[PDB]
Amino acid sequence: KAARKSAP
Amino acid sequence: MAKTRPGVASKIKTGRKELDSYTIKGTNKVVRAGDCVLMRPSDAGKPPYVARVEKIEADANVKVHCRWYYRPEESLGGRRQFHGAKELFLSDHFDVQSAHTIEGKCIVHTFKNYTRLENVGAEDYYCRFEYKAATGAFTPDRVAVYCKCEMPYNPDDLMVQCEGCKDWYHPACVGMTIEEAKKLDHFVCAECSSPADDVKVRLS
Ligand SMILES: [Zn+2]
Ligand SMILES: [Zn+2]
Repeated sequence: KAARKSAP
Repeated sequence: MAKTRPGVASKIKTGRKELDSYTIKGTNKVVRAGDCVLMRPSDAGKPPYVARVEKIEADANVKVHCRWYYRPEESLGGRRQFHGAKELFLSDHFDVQSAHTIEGKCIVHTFKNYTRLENVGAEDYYCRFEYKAATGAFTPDRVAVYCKCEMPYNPDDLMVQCEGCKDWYHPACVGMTIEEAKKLDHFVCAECSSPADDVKVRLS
């Protein structure tokens, strides 16, 4: 349910 | 006016078949390609991530290809005084997320359309800048500025237009209160509808 962003 | 119409919106894993839509569990909220969505952030208590859904796909379940919006505070340069409370930057930062991370839907308006909303709701955002996440560069790199303070237009701040310059002014910058400004029949400035609806002169 939590989202994790990649590093740009 | 001649322009192209790109056949695909996402460059990653083009091999999957697209889902037409995805319904948020327990709701009537249907997400399709092109829609903007709110997602739960890692850190608790902080505002949700905002993303544009570029593509929906599933396995043997459902995945979404997200193009991240950045909040001004989330950007490399941080929040400045001229950024609106509901302002977002459209980045080039892509990610694949579980569709289950989607909390709800929102609408990311154009700047002009945002300023013309009769009511700004919790789901109403806007975007006037694209953002290069790898460098922090903005597109466009130049915008119009106004008032004595020579700042870009912040839609959250009341401004009044001079009947001479057509320039817009923050009341506080010209020595008057918001109430006084609201009461004005006319206004002609001492150097002598919204700035989103102005077409003129640009600064970096
Ligand atoms: Zn000002
Ligand atoms: Zn004036």
